[PDB]
Order: sequence, then C-alpha cells, then structure tokens
Amino acid sequence: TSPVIGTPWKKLNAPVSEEALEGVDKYWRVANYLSIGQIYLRSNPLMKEPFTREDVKHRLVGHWGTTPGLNFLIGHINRFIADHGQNTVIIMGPGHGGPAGTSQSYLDGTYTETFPKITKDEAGLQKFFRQFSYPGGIPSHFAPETPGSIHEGGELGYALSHAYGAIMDNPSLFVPAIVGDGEAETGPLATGWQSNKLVNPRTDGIVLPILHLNGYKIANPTILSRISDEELHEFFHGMGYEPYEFVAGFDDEDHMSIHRRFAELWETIWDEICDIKATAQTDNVHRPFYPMLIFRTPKGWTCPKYIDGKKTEGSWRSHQVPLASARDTEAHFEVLKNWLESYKPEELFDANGAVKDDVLAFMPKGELRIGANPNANGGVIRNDLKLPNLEDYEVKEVAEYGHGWGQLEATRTLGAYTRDIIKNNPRDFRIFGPDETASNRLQASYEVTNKQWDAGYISDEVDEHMHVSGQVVEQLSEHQMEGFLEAYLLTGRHGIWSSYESFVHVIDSMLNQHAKWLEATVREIPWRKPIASMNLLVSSHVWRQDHNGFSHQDPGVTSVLLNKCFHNDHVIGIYFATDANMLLAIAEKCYKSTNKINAIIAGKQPAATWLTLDEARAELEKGAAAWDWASTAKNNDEAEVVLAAAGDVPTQEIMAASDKLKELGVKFKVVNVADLLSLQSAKENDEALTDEEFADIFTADKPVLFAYHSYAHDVRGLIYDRPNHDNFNVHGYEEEGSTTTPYDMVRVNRIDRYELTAEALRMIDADKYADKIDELEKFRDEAFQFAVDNGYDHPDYTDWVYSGVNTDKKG
Amino acid sequence: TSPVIGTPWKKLNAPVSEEALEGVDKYWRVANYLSIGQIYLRSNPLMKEPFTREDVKHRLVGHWGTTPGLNFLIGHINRFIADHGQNTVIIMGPGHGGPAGTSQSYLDGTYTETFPKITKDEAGLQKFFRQFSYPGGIPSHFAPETPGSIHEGGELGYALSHAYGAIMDNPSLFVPAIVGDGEAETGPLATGWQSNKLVNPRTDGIVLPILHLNGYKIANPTILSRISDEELHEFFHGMGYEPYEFVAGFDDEDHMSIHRRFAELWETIWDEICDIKATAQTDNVHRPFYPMLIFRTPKGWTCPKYIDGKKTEGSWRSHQVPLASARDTEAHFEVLKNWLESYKPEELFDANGAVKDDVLAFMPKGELRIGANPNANGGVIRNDLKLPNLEDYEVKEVAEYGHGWGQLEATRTLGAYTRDIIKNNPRDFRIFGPDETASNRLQASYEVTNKQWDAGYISDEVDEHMHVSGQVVEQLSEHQMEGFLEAYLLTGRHGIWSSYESFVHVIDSMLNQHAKWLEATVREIPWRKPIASMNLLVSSHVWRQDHNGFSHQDPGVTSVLLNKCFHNDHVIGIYFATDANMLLAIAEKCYKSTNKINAIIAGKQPAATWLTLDEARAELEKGAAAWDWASTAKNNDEAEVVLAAAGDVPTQEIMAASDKLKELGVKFKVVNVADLLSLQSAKENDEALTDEEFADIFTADKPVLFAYHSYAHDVRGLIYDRPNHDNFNVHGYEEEGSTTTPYDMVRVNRIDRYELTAEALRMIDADKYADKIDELEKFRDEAFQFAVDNGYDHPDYTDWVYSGVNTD
Ligand SMILES: Cc1ncc(C[n+]2csc(CCOP(=O)(O)OP(=O)(O)O)c2C)c(N)n1
Ligand SMILES: Cc1ncc(C[n+]2csc(CCOP(=O)(O)OP(=O)(O)O)c2C)c(N)n1
Ligand SMILES: [Ca+2]
Ligand SMILES: [Ca+2]
Repeated sequence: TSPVIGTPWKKLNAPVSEEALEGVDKYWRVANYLSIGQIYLRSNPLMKEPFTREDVKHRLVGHWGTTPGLNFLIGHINRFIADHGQNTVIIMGPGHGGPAGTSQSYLDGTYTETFPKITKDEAGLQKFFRQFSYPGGIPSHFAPETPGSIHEGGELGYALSHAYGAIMDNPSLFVPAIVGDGEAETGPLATGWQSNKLVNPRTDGIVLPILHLNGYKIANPTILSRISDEELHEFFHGMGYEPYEFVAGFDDEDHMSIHRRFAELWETIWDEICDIKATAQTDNVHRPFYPMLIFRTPKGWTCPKYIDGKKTEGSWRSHQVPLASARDTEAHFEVLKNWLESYKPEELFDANGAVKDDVLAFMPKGELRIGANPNANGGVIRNDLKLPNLEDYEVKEVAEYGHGWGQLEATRTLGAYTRDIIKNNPRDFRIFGPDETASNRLQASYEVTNKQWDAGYISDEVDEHMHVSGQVVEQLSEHQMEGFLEAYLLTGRHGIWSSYESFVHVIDSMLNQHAKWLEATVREIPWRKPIASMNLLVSSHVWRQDHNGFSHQDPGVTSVLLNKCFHNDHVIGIYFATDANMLLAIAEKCYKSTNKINAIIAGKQPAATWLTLDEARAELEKGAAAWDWASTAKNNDEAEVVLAAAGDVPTQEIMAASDKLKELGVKFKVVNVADLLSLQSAKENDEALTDEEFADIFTADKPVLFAYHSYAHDVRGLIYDRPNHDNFNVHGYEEEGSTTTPYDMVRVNRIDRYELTAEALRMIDADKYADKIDELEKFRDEAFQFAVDNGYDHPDYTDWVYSGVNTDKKG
Repeated sequence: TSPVIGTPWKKLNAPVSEEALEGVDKYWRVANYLSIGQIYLRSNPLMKEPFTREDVKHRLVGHWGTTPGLNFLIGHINRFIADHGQNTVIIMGPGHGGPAGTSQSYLDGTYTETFPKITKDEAGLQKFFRQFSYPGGIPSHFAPETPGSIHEGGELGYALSHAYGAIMDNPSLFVPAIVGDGEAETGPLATGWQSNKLVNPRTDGIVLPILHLNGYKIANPTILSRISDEELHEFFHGMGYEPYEFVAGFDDEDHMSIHRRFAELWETIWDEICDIKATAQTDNVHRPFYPMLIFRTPKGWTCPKYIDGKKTEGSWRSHQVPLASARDTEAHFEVLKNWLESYKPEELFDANGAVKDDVLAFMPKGELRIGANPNANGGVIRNDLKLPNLEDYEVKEVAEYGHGWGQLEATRTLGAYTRDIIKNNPRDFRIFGPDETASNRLQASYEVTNKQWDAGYISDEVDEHMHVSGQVVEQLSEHQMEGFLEAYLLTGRHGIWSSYESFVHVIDSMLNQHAKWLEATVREIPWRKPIASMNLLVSSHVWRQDHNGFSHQDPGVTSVLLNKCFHNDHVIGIYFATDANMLLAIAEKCYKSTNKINAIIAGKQPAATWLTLDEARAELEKGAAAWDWASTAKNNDEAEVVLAAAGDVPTQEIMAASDKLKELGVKFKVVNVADLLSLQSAKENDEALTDEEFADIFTADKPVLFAYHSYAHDVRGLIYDRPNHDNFNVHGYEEEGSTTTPYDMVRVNRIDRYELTAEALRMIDADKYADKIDELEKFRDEAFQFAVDNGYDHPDYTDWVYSGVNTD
C-alpha cells in the first residue's frame, strides 16, 4: 500500500515568513537562470570574461515560454512542502518545460545524488547547461531520466488522468497538477476535469488542478484565455471545482508583492483543502467543491518584452526561444547577456559556482523533496501481490471429460482469480473499465468491492455495486481508464483494465507513450525501480462482434504493439488466451511481471477448453507447443500438413478442421501459439523460440496452415527469417463481416473450419482431393443460406464437439 | 460550394397546430413499433392471428434503451422541418440507436426509394423487421447503408466534431447534434463543446447540441445526470451555450401534454437561433451564446416499467433489450405482445399494412426530408476543384543544376499550391491543424485567407492572420481536426489537415472508423456518391524529431493504415514525398481522388530535390521507379546490390551511400518508392506492380538494401510472396533516438549513409571489403563523438551534396 509521508493536511496557522518569500524570489531567479542556461550555453555557465558567442550552443533546442511560469509555481510549492511537511508529487502537463524540472532537481540535491558527475560548482553547472537536449546528454522534456517525474508531458492530454490515478488509495498524497491552456483544448484533458466525481476525499488523496493560463499555445491564443472570465469561472464551478484566479506580470508590480499575494492565496486554497480532508474523516458521502487555480501570467514572463520590434513577453513568440539566435549577430548576443544579467546571478552563486545557502534555506529536505519522494519512483514502494493458488481456479472438467470440453466464458475465470487478488491485496489492486467491466465478464470483483462513485445516488433498484469507495472505477473514456491505471502503477500499485478490442485503438498513442517511458527506463535508468505491468484484457474480439457489426471489428492493437518489440527491452507481451486455463497461465505471468504492457486477447463468448492448467503453463513458457493428443502424425516426417492457431476462435475453427481431416485419414500436426512474440526473429528477440525449436514445432519443409486472430501481415512480417517461412499459409481478419452469425464472421474472412479443411487439402494435393474440396465449398454457401433462412447457424457448426471428448459420460 | 435549400432561419409567428402535434405522437408510436419490430420479429409484423413465439427472432440483436428518446426527438424535428422549410441534417451520437434511423427513412419514403424490395405493405414490413442485424440484412447502427446518416456513432465521441464540420461554409444548414450522456464522458466529446468559438454565425450554419440525458450508459449512471442541475447549467453556460432543459416521462403526464411542452420549448429555442442568424447579417464579430437542449427522459421510455421484478424503464437494464428472450417462455412472449399492443398498431396501419396517411401528413417532402437532403449524401453536392497548373510550383532548379540540388523545405511547396487552391475554390476547401499549420510550413495560406477565430481579440501585436471568418481552423486537438474535416468531406467539400507524425496516433481509431465507412460504401452502397478524400499531411517526422525527443518519434501510422488494404477497396493511400516535386505529384493525385484516406509523409526539414515534376509524376503512376541517372549498373544482370528507399531521409542516406559505393566502383541499381501499396502482393492488390514489374525493378536474384521510413515489419509483411523477397535487407525506425542531431537519429537506427554502405559491402562480400566495412564502422563512432564535442554534426555528413549536382 502507499506509505504515509510527513504530516499531511496541516494548516500553517501563521502568515508565510518574509524570509521564506525572499527564498522563493531567489529560487525563481536562479531557476530561470539555469533554464536559459540549459537552452543557450555550451560553456561558461557564470559568464566570466571573456563571455562570447562561442559560449552559446550552435542549435537552440528547448522551450522558454512555459518555463518561467513553471519555475514560479515550483518555487512556491517547494516553500509550501517545507513549511507544512506535505507529501507532494507534481504533474507538469507542459512537459516541454523540462528545464524547470531539471532545475528543481539540481536545486533540491537529487540531481547530484543521482548523477554524481553533475556537481554543485562551476564545472558541474557547465556540464549541466551543456547536456540539456544535447547529443549524449538528456531530453528536452520532463523525461523519466529526471528525478521527480512520473509524467513527461510530451504528448499532451494526460495531465489530469495521471494526477487523479496517483492519489487513488493514496490519502496522504497531494498533487498540484499543472495543465497547459493549450493542453486544455485536447479531448483527454477536457474529460479528465470530471475525475473529481470518481475519487473520495477520505480513501483517496487530493489533486489541485492549476491552469497555466499564459494566453497562448505554439502559434495561437488559447480558447480558455480569450473567453470572458465569468464563462471561465462558471465552466470550472460546473465541473465541481471552486475556482481561484491569480493574475500577475501584466504591469509593474514588484516581484516581492507578487510573491506575497501568491503565498497568501495558496495558503487560503490549502486551508480549504485541509477543511475538506478534516470533514472527510466524519462525512465522505457528500462531494465537496475542490479548489482549482487559474494562474494567469504572460507567456515567457521576464524575457525581453520586445525583440527586433516583435512582442515576445505575453506572446506565442516566446514559446520555443524568444531570441532565435545569440550567435548570428552581436546585438542578439547583447540581448541574451542582458537577459541572463537581469536575474542578478552575482547574488545567487558563490565563487565556486555553487548556489548560495540563503537561496535554498527554505527548500524541503529528505524524502519530502520533489526529486526524492518515493511516489515519483513507485518501484521503491511496490511489493509483489499475494496471489491465490492458480490451481484453485483451473477448469478441471478437461482432465476428466477430455480436451475440447464445455461451453465456458473464459474471462469469468480471470474474473474469479482477480476477485481473490483484490481480497488478499486491498488498497494495492484496481480494475478500470470504460462501462464494460460486466460486459467483459469481470463482475465477480463486485463480490468483495464496489464501483467507486462520488456523484449522486437515487435508488437501490439501479445503484447496484457502487460505493463512494471501491477498487473498480468506470467512466466511458478509454483515455481516463488507461490514464488512471498508468499513474496507479507509477506510484507503486497494481491492476488491470478491459476494453472491447476495436476501441483499444482509442488509446493507441497512450500505449505508445507508456511503452517509450518503459523502453528508456529499462535501457538507461537503473535508479528507477521496476513498476507493475499495465495489464489490458482485450475481449469482445472481432470474431464475436457479429452482434454490433463492422464498426467493432478491428483486432489490430496487435500490429501497434509489435512496433515496440525491439532491442530486447521486453516491455511488450502479446498473449492469446486459447481457453480459460491458458488465461490463468497468462494472468499469473502478467500479475508477477514488471516493466511491461501485457495485452491479453481473450474471448468472453462460450468456448471449448483445450488445455489443462499444467499443459497451458508448459505451452506458455515456450510460447507455442505442438498438441501430440490432437496430431495424427507421430513425428514431423509423417505429417502432410501442420495446422497452427493463435486465438480462441482460430483454435476452435482449426480443431474442427482437424476432425474433418482425421475422418479423411490425413496425417496432420496441431500447433497452438499463446505468445505472439515467441515467433519473432531469434536474431531480434533472445526470448523467442530458436530456429532449432521453430523448425521442430512447425517442421522445416511441410506446408503450414496458420489461422491467426488478427491481420496476417502481423505473422508474415514476424517470421520473415524463420525456417519454412515460405510454406506458411496465414489466414486472419481481412476487413469483412457485418451484423451476422458467428459462422458468417469466420466464413467471410476465409477462416471457417470448412475453408481451413479445404485449404489443407489444396496444400497437400488439389487434384487428389478436388472432389472433397468442392463438397466443402458448396457446404459453406449452404451453411450461410441456412443462417439467412433460419436466423442461427447450421447444426454441423453449432452442435460440433471435438472427437476427443468422452460425451458417452453424461457430464 | 454548399447549396441553399428551403427557407432558412424562419420563425413560425404562430403556435404549433394541435394537428401537427397529433401527427408527432403517431410518428413516435409507429416509429417505436417499427423499432421493437426490427429487434424482436422474423415474421408477422402486424401480429395477425396466429401470433406465436415462432414469429420472434432466435437471437435478439439491437438496442432499445436510447431508441424511444431518439424516435421522440426525430418526430419533433420532422414536424419542425416541414413547418419551417429548414435545411436539416441530424447527428445521431448514440449510433447503437440504428432502429430510429431505419424507421425514420421507412416513414419518410427514402427507404423504399433506395431499397425497392422494401415495400410500404405487410410483405415489405416483414422484410424490414427481419433484415435488421440479421445475416444477409442491414447493420445494428446508423450505418452508411441508411439514408440520412453521415455519422454511424459506432465508436462514440465524434458527434460534436462532425456536427460543427458539417455547418462550416454551410450558412443555410441546421444540425441538431444528439449527444449520448455516456458519450459526453469520452474525451473527444468533452472538447467538441468548445467548437462554438471556431464558427461564425454569418458564414457558417448552426449546431443545436442535444444532450440525451437518459441517466445511464450500459451498466452505470452517467456523471452528467447525477451532478446538481445548477452545476450542469453553469457547465454549459461557461462553454458559451444558453442551456434549456426539458424533463418528461418520470410521472403520469399524458403524451399530448409532453408534445405541447416540447414543441413550445423547441420553437422558443428556434426563435433565439433565428435572432442569432438575423443579428449575424449586421454584427458577426460578437460571439452569441448558442442554445443547447438538455433532454432528460427515462432510458427505454415506454418499455414495461418492471420485468421479472427488475426496474427496466429508467434503468441501464433497458440498454440492449429490456426483455432478454421472447421465446424462452409464454410469460415473456406475453410481455412482448402487451408491449407492442401498448402502441395501438391498429390505428397506425391500414389492411395492406401501409402506414396511414394521417400518421405522415405532418412530414417534410422532397429534399427537406432527413433521408434525401443532399448534405447527408454529400457526393451529389461535390464538384471537382479548380486546380492551378502543377507546373507553376515545380522546383525547376533540379532541371538546371541537377538531381540533389538545394536545401528546400518541401512542405512550403504544398503550402503555395494549397494557398492557390483556396484562392480559386473559395468556401470549398479548408486547412485544419492542431496548432501546427505554421510549424508544418503551410502558412502561405495566410496570403489569401485567415485562421477562423470567434473568441476574444486583444492586440495586433499578437492576433496575426485571424478573422471571425476564414478557411484555416486550429485547436490543439487531433480529434477536433480529424472530426471537422471528415464532416466537411461528407457534406461535399474538400480539404487537408497536417499533424506531427507521432501524434497522428491520437486519432488512429478515427481513421479506422472513416476507413470502414468508405470500405462499406465502395463495396455495397452505389447510391452514396463518392466524397472528396481525407488528405492528411504527416510531417515533422521521426528522423527530424531530434529537437523534441523520443516522445515525438513514432511513424507507425503506416502499420495502422496497412490494416485497411483488402478486397481491392482502394480506400487508403500511403505516399512518401521523396522531395517537393514528388509532393506536388502526390498532392494533385490526392486532390483529384475520392473515397480515400491519403497519408502523405513529407519532411519540412531542409532537404535535396531529386526528381523533376515529370519524373515524379511518372514514378508515382507505377508507385516505384529505377533511377537510371543514379544507377552504375546499366542492367540487372550487371548489378551487384540494389539500393531502395521510401522517404525523404532514407532517400538522402541511400543516395549518399550510392556516392560512397561509386568511389569503390560497385555496380548498383537505385530504386525510389513513393507509393507503399505498389509493393503489396499482386494477388491481393490489382493496382500493385505485377511480379513482372517487381522483378524488373528490384531484380529476380540480387541483394536488395531497402531503407524504409517507418518500421521494417511494414515492408517485410507486404512482400511475403514477391520474387526475390528473401534477399530484402530492410532497415527502418527501431525505437532508438533521443534529443540529439540529425546524424545521430539515423546512426542509432542503423540507416545512416555509412552503415548503409557497410551493409551493401557486407551483402556483396564481407571478406573482400572487410577492411572498408571496418573503416565505415569507426567513422560512425568518430562522427557521433564529433557531435558530442562540437554540438553540431561532422561536415562529411553536414556538407555532402550528390556528385550529380554542379556545385561550381
Ligand atoms: C497531442 C499533442 N498534439 C500536439 C503537440 C505539439 N505541441 C507541443 S507544445 C504545444 C502547445 C501547448 O501549449 P500549452 O498547452 O499552452 O503550453 P505552454 O504555452 O505552457 O507551453 C503543441 C501543440 C503535442 N505535444 N501533443
Ligand atoms: C469509444 C467507445 N467506447 C465504448 C463503447 C461501448 N459502448 C457502446 S454504447 C455505450 C454506452 C453509451 O451510453 P450513452 O452514450 O449514454 O447512450 P444511450 O444511453 O443513449 O444508449 C458504450 C460504453 C463504444 N461504443 N465506443
Ligand atoms: Ca499555454
Ligand atoms: Ca445514456
């Protein structure tokens, strides 16, 4: 569970000291200096004679405009953390203000502690200016390479979903979530405001949304800055916030006056948050209006007002760099020099080039520092789940009635297993669902917890399995469910979410961003300890969206995940739940795993169980296994065709083909693939089957009929250097189907049992088998026509049970 | 340009007639009956004795919950259309409400006109009930197979972005956009509300957002129905709307009282909209507060209140079917029977089983009808653009100074072309961008038009190229820009939008849904005329996101688009602008095309021009071409290695390697690829190169070093059955990068000129050249180290120019 840190939710009951405000002004000035320094200077960090164009970097890379805003807020939060003892994690929505985040870590000690080459002196300061956005150095964004970051803010939108995910089951945590006014125009951000009706002020922590209303994005004004202030206040009140507005920097107000006004406001907001936390110990069933801050300041605040006659402070022109070159001319250099000097850095550094003690007297210390809080390195907090014994959930009927038994919905097994995981691991595991948890059959969870809901209740006849506190959360937003969970994993907890397969694509770019976070982490951030895996149950899949139709038929998250399977990072897993027992096998593996995105493709429709838990655990360890109990060939040399499947529905259609081939006395091998990446090039992936193991399973020379769950392109591109790759006949989804019958969905994509039988005969001998093939094709047309006439499927398709099932026995 | 249809923005100046309201109530009842009928009945549409469980469908497919509220709004909108002559297109957010849409088109005559087997009698009604969500039949959603749909609503969120796109440069058009209250929880919808400060009430039409506040989604309440009414109204007011709220169905109020309250409310809202349209002819610089309607009715309205002792009307339980089976028992069939009879069909149908004249007297007529308005079949409005002469934008310098000239930003060329397409086609063409138009270099457009901004103006020192009216729109939302444009295309207009390549993935799922829309259309909807193409400029790409870092480095939109390339549909284009000329070649083709998504991948970084417009146009027609002027081999037998590239940067590094292999006198073919899909199996894609043409270009039997823009898996999967496929050595992006130098970006992905030369040498003979291979590998490290020391790239990299150029 989340640890309690410091003294949470304490009022100051005293005004902020003048001496501490002086510290903030100094932090502000030095953080600006270090920010400009990282963008502009390759050398000579303290500007000692001779200070020249040779000291400036050749290409300017990085973003000023947001940075002085961020540096002002982070200074005042640091003051706040130290005076109060508050467990604080920030979310920098504008992750392109990465200089503010590196500056914070350098000034709080965590940078030097983590990178000992980057010392607190002139030499270290020069290394630090240089390395920013620089070949062999560090990113331009608040990247995972930065102490205090759980949010890079490269792809904008996820500021508020991440903030709200971080505070769940984290009642000591406070998250000032800084949101760009451009980022507020994105869809994911717009709906993230609404998260305040899915958290509880007693069992969850608190988010203080801060709107960085600097008036501009790259090249345009922001919508929220150019509407009336009355509209802006109403909008935030209507979304269940008590909005406060701070305006500064548009006039001649002295910097100390601004600091006084801001600390006074901030303490007022904090007093209101402390009243909320205090009330919540008594009454947590009444949703309060959570404070939020509208921070209205000119973009690029404290850069030159005009440069070469164009307004730069309080404009979009300050967004990247207000001054496009300091090398090209002397007058441009003159502006950089005067700009850096306006911060009077002779008052901020000692003669060693260390920051003076009175610039940092006010800073927090130890684990309260933004860079050091374990919430921002959640791996240090994370423990292994207490897993119940997998064998308790095994479908046993396979062991006694035979392979292919039953009409079970596989996901109900993951449902029961996950339920007991929540019971044994309370406050450490969450399920998220875009109004689909029960549709994907995971509602066994409601037996030990509730959907968490902090909007209105009206009636026991409709408000079932909801409570103001609980470990299932639903909102109809794939962005919120991915967001919440990601932050939940990043602050050191566990969980899963499910989605209908086609709508996973809604959050393809979040999967990309979270993969990239994990890629950089496992490659070059050994101090960032492993977090729990992002477990995604991909259900209600293409082959059984016959009832919703073509809009819902897109299994291609598989193709998108394959684009993050490089470098032996091993941050992606892609599993095909053959049946409920293989679903358990995959669930154990993913629930124990760390630093991954696990995509678990599994059907909720009634389907046969093929494997015992033992056979499934064994098949999963290698990724593909031959099925000697289903093969009629005794070894590879006797086999005329290999039948291979990846996916519950292709396994079903391949095993019903197998039975038709057995009755014609064909000699076939049956292969099953649970782990897509097992087939990847052994040159590319050191966990894949070797060519030796590949050749043995799939044979070196015999024709392979491969029925794949998703698009053939996936498998064909994976196996390009494998033995016998030219003999793979891959069937998959081909952008066909409609509102139709289960048989029609497989038929129209040329993966039904009859076409697979036909295909197997074609591959052995078209001439020898020409007759049976024609019979098989006419039956396909006949089976379709049966559906059109009757409105359900042919009994050959419906009433089929694998020959291996002892159906004599009344079970 | 959009047509003016009917008599727009007309007040009634009279109460709604008692007789129209009675028509409306009959529309609601029959429409509900047709709706339940489609979900539950295989036969006996009018329940003529004997009426048994043999008449009910075995598998119930479809959604009742939303459907009665939809049938109510559309009855009332039908009344309003006829009484006012208002050009009206509806957006059914809750697309799962398919039955309200099919019912609409049956009742207005467009269904029987489009589908003549579906007659206005017992026999047709039997076909109409059965075919719904039935094998052989029609979809469960407001699909493109339905007259009146420009919006399926299968994937929720896109209701307001499509609504607002439809009304742009469409001043006579009115779009009531029906938004689910579940759908309002999605991100794309949340931001769509704000579209009201990007439209002008004089040059654009009007959207009336309608929140279907029915209190529930599948298995949960909705946030927006369980917050205070005060918070709900502040929320809409703060997004610049005048919220109006209608509550009905929670008590015993009689249907006719409900209809009267509703029409009166609807006309009061209509008057306010007409005042806004009249004001806008004099003052169109002050943004009005646009009405919206909060519609609060019980989910499943008019279904049985309780079923098996569980609450069904005003519950999530009504979402799909309130009554799970009608065949399992007689008690369940009895419930179905009683429910159908509650509507009193005996009053609605004559003995032929045609709908009675006095049910449809109130309905609009001709092109004012929801199913026949040409805005909902925009291909009939669509005209070919007046394109300017491509030759006028040619980079002519290639012809004078040679292949490899200059350091031009290619996208500036597409920017000039597009500017003049706007000048020649005013009100027919729009650019959208997510705060990136200028960054992607399309700002030549500002020479003839402005960014359209209907929020506040403060100062000429910051408000450059903005006007309350204009053909460029920007909001920082990929969903909005994709949304606006889709609707703009579907109502018969043209355009383009640009994104940074990594952030195209934000809208992967929208390209999926549009692709599927087009896929359904070219296959089986010949009455839906072709629309203009969704043209997406994919720029600021992976190889030159070295100033922003790993977050901006994902070119895998290519992999996603390849998943919509089957059945010879030809609804996807994937193109790589080799240079500005090849970009013009691709733009012309894309701007003349219909029924496509076109992904145009082009660099905005300074880069060489390789091709004349003529060689560009000839290369593009085939999709790939040998570059004989760059090859040293003069036929394929004489060739030792083939150098292939797709992408401005791969092309650059392959042409630099070619110059390095020329110095060693290797005999190599150079191939450029501009159209990814030309490589697709000839058995799969009938527009692709033949095996003949493929083996001629790439050779039958020699080693091919292919440098690819995106992920090598793309190509490896495309060419599985091409001859000589096993000799393809494919390098592409490999999830390596950082914020670094151009050289470092290609180096760390093994696509830099030096590695590509080495790899060519390895593939001809690793021993012969081992010395020269090894030297190349050390220069890679030397070149990296240079950049670390100096902070800019080694001049062998920086300063190179193709031997083919005159540098004197
Ligand atoms: C989803 C997405 N689209 C586009 C971009 C490109 N981009 C980066 S910064 C930016 C403007 C953001 O402005 P704002 O949120 O106002 O931040 P600030 O002004 O504080 O820099 C844009 C469009 C992005 N990072 N993410
Ligand atoms: C993006 C997306 N996520 C999830 C779904 C699954 N889904 C289908 S309809 C629906 C509920 C929508 O409820 P609402 O919008 O309130 O419609 P209504 O109550 O009018 O039926 C859900 C979750 C979807 N279609 N699209
Ligand atoms: Ca901003
Ligand atoms: Ca609803």
